[PDB]
Amino acid sequence: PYLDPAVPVADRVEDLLARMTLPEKVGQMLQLDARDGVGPAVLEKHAGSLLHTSPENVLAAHELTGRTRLRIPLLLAEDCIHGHSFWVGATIFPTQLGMAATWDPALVEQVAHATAVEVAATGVHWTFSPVLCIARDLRWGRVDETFGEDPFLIGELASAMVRGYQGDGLSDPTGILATAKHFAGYSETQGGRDASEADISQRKLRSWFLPPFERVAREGCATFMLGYQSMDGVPVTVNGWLLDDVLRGEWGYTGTLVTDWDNVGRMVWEQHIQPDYVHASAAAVRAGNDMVMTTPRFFEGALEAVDRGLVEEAAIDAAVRRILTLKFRLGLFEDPRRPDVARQQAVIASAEHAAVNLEVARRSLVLLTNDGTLPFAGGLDRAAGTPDGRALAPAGAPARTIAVVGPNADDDHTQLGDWAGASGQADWLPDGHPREMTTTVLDGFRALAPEGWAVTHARGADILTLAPDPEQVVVPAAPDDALIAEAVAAARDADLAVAVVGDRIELVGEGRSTATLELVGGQVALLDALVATGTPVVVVVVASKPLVLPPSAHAAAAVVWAANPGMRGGQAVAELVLGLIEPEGRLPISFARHAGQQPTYYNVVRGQHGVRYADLTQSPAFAFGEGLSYTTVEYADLRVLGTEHGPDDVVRAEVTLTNTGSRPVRETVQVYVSDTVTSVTWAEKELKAYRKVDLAPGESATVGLEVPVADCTLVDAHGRRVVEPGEFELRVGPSSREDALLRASFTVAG
Amino acid sequence: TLPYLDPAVPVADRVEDLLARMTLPEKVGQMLQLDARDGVGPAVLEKHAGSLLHTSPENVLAAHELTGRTRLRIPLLLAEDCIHGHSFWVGATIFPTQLGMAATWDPALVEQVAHATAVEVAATGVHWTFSPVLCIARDLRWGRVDETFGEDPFLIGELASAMVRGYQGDGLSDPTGILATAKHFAGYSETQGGRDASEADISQRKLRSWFLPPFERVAREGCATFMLGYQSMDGVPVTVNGWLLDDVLRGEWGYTGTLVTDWDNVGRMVWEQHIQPDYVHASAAAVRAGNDMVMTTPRFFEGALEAVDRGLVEEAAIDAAVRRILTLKFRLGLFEDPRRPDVARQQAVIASAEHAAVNLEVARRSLVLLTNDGTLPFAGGLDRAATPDGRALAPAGAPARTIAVVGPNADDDHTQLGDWAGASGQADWLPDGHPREMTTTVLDGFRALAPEGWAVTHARGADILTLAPDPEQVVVPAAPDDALIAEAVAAARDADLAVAVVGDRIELVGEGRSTATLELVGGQVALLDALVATGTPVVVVVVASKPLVLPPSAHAAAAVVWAANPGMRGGQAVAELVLGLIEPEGRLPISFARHAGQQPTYYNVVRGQHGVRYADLTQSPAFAFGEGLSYTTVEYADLRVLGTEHGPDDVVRAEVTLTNTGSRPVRETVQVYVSDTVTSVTWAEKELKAYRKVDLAPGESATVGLEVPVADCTLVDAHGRRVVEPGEFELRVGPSSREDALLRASFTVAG
Ligand SMILES: [Ca+2]
Ligand SMILES: [Ca+2]
Repeated sequence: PYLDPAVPVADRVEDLLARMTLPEKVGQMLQLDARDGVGPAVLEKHAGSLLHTSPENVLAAHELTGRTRLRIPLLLAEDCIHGHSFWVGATIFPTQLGMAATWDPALVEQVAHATAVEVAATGVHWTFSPVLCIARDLRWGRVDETFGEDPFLIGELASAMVRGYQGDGLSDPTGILATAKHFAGYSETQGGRDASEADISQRKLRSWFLPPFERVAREGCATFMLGYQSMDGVPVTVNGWLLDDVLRGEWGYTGTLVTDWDNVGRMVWEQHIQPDYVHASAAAVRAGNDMVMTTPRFFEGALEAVDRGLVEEAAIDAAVRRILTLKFRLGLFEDPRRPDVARQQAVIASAEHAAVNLEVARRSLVLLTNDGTLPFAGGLDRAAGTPDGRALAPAGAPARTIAVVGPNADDDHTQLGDWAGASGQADWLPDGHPREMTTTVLDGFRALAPEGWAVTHARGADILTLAPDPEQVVVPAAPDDALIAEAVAAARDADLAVAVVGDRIELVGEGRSTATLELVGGQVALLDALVATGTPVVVVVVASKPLVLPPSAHAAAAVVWAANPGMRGGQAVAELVLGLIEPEGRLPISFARHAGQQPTYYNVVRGQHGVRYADLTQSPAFAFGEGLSYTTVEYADLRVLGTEHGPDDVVRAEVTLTNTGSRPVRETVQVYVSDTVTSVTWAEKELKAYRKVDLAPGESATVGLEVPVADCTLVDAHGRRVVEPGEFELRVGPSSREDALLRASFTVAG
Repeated sequence: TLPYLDPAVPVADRVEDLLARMTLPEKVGQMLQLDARDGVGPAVLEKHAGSLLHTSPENVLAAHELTGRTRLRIPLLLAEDCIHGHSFWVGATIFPTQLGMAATWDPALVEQVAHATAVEVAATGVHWTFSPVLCIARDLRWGRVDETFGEDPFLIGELASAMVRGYQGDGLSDPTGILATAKHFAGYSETQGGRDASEADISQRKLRSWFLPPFERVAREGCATFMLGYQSMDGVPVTVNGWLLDDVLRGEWGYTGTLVTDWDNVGRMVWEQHIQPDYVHASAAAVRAGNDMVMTTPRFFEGALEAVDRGLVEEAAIDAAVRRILTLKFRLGLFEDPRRPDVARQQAVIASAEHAAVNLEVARRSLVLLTNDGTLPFAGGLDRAATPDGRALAPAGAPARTIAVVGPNADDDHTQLGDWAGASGQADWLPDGHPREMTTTVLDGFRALAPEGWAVTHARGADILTLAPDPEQVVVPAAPDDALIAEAVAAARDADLAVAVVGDRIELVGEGRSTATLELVGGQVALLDALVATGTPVVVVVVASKPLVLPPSAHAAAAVVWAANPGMRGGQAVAELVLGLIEPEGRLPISFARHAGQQPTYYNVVRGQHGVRYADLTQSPAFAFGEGLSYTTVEYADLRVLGTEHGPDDVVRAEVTLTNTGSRPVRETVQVYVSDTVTSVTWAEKELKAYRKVDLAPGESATVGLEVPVADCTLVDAHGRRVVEPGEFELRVGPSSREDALLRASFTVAG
């Protein structure tokens, strides 16, 4: 009756519990690295799930499920972080950080739905995405995986990811399981280091880290993944307050828990908080973990531990019931969702996914400075009716030369970013994705420049080499005079130098936090040399995360932030520089002037004696929310409609935008709420709403804005999130800069 | 009886007799500590103040007269910031900052410093110093790092405990003993961004783990008073943190001294932080949390009176605060002798020769030699005529040498004394600071000690900064100055040695003056680059409030000396060290970062990290806690634990053997670290628990006993209990906290 598709879900559970040995129950809780060997994992360890399953291993795995005793269908899971990361011909979208600059949840939902379509066609049921970590220390190596530094915007974009992945539910053939990842606090640890200690109190976690996670818990995220880090001395894997009080108790979450990579084992060898594997296993079960990821010795460990009474098997059964409940709900015992090669050739890298990718890439680029040089030569047009052709030479500019230079100008691996292609986590595509699927900046300019223009190229700098540890280690490359001289010569015979700079994979991700936030290698010397030629320089930053830029970049003619823009990124950069699209992106994260300047996120807590460091301003180099267009927009008449509010009312306001320049714009209006006096220290302001507004040149619009009063909360001492009565200020404008915000007062009372 | 005037009556009975005679306004008055500069008349009579600070000699003698016209004639506590010497008394002995004295690793010497300070302080009629600081330097960006004893909780406790003992003398009743204060309780030093009084993201377990230990120690050893800092912590102003100010300080520790706020803490809660709607509510909240004395919030008077009247606080809680304040005045014997100033006493003890000699010794033992390619001791070492104190003799083979003494801190009087001294700015009455002739700068030291046939030249080679009005007071870093650099270069090119004295200055230091980059500001890096390139050996002497990132030219210079604001005698000590008239003894009490983004760089990091370096930078500090060279080599060997099984009440005993394999005498600082191999909660990978100084003549070997009480091998568990957990430990012993310099031996504890 456990194969009986009419017997309801709950009965086939203790039925299949009754036919499971104990080694197979402990197995059902496992998720093993298939890159080792699907044979041992499905057979000798009776695994309930596999990850990192190469295309040859996936078909193999279904085949071993047939030779087994009860043939329980596996959950096949993969990191599909921004596209189907490790599938040779898949659409690789911008990173999560790049996507956040669109401020566009509807588009991000499209990205997630396009990714799931491609993932399910390869037989994977479950992605470890989205990432809800909040980017509060820029030294952290995994900032590229976040949606930036704001909890409201993170929850907006992560909610859109979860919707797009999971589709119409557990029966949808192109729906997959999403994962709310790194619950919680993993992004802000000592020194910006990877999985160092998170000095994070319960109130601080509640204040800045949990809101996005609570949002997607209640919207139905199928699974949650536990972070690596220890918080207040306790690894999250055994943190009962977070897993029991908060996640199960307060929020009533009913989805499945998975640990991160060998969380259980690291309690022994890396945090040194468990003496041995038998007790790590026991503690993990006690804490309420459902799925245990790549701690293979949890098999023997969880078995020896039930065998000596440390954990009673009535708990090993607590997890296996919630896991198998998920498997029955998906239909996996009657349709295990095998890879479909005909479906793969129809949908993977289809034209409709490349068009989603192109749109996200174009909207994600942020123009940060512009002295008038852009749009180049005044802006180009394509031939009328040809939305895909070369630009035509513009009136008054028949022959221009564009020199495209810098280490990232023609580097498609860096442009795709971490968790994609050859980034390192998968060993079955060490060439990466096919080069012809990625348009680099150099490619974009060669494809789009008019027939009569020239595009030249010069590497101008190297970033790094690798060396053995002067007790594997990054060695920054020297400035190289001949390499710089060749780029300076190209710039001097050019009308425009496009310098593409940033980081690359050895300076990014797990175990690869950075201290300086600076450009490594010869890049600074190259920027200095280019700018000193007097040819106008556009700096294009292709990088995982905000970097301290040298003074030569602030003296450059324009600066564009591209944040790992995916496969179509280089086309988007050229279209922006040439005026073939209007800039739309807005920063989801702030830029420090120096690593010692941190914290530089916009919602810092009221406090301080002083306003500046004695050697340095506290103003960020670029603030959350900014980004130019190719026009001007004036914000005029901010007024609240009705200034009194009760606790479950809505704050309604109006503001008036006028496009006072010559080009259309899609403007991103940002609504911040400031709680003027608080009974506990709080953020000076917090983002609560935003609106995109389309304006033709000369057009005015009066825009309605609203914020629920129930979102104007703070977290009191004791951890209750409450609306506290009194005065508030509504602040509305084109970024988080105080000198760019209009302000209107309002009141909450009882 | 009249009982409170009867010295044969027990103190607690006198306190109750006086308390019962006081009106409510007099009780509230007694909790006021007011700035004497705002008018002594209304403070003492109209408001019945218990305490005054910043009291001029005229105001001291006027305050005693006004006390004589009050009903109860309750003597005043006169308090002052006496931070490293009698900071704001024109001719007083100014010692190194706490950061400087911490490099001595010498509690007995630090006790002498505090006792000599208290002698000078008590002669001016002051009863009470807001010192020592027990803040722990966990973020190098913080502007007040110079006020701390460095980054280690054990050594902070050692040196703070020594300062309390020295200050408070042989019992309150000793005429040269003053009240000590345990300063900035607690967590004030680790705030967001290293900024001053920003938010402290410090949970209860974190406070108990790294911040409370020195305070608990000095509480149980009888520190007279505790003082709050400024920051809010996990949302709550510390001024209203009942958990800390009551449950911990009274409940868990049994402390009976007086808790005073920091400057206008109660007021700030209204007009600055807007955490309290008015002064009646701020007053009530401060009292309910456990504060006994309110510093410079004069509206606390009406506020507290109104809060009692309206039922916001009980009179009984006012009573409890007044009982602790009166207990201190009775224990000082102020009701029988109010300790008036004595000018004959001042003239005999302030800046005496004994006090100058304590100063010289602490200056000498505090200098830290960080690098030395063998250029030092210069010309192989000098001797004084066979007149210890006096000019040096030219050594054999070096009849004529020129030392070029360069750099902006080479003759800067005020920068050498550091913050909280002289004209540092907290006293608007020392505008010129302390008399120039009382400080030997580095330039002075070399002019006074160089042999007759040698020459000392001088060239300021760089400036650090100018000031400018803010866009609307703002530091503008000075440009490298080509002609100024060239004058120093020309002095070094016609010298045998360049001594480049660099670091920071007061506008880059202290309250409201955190730094982000930790680098040398101004033309200093350009000066060092040009000096090293001349080929003349360069000694870099860092006179600075706190560890700074040094340029690569410093790491290529012949030698680096860390001096940390070394006080009035510092220049003499620096000249003596370079010339070999003393042996280097100082050891770092704090770690130096290579970059601000490298932090944390303190030695006791909580283990847990995936990885061991940043992708662009090693996590190895530039200079580690406990390092420092001498002029000889010392070899460590055969660390052995004498019995490895221990119970909860045992002592871990060990031996280690040291050999002075060099040719010069050395006083070596052996450090003992304890690592708890498996913990129930993540913990520091090692912690300092003991040290020992060992004198070794050249060629001498010594086998040295070592011990750590088992009861000191604690962690703070989940639940916040500080406990010894049973299991395995490792003892690590060596000349610094660098792992590659530590012998290790295992031992175990059974519970
Ligand atoms: Ca409010
Ligand atoms: Ca242990």
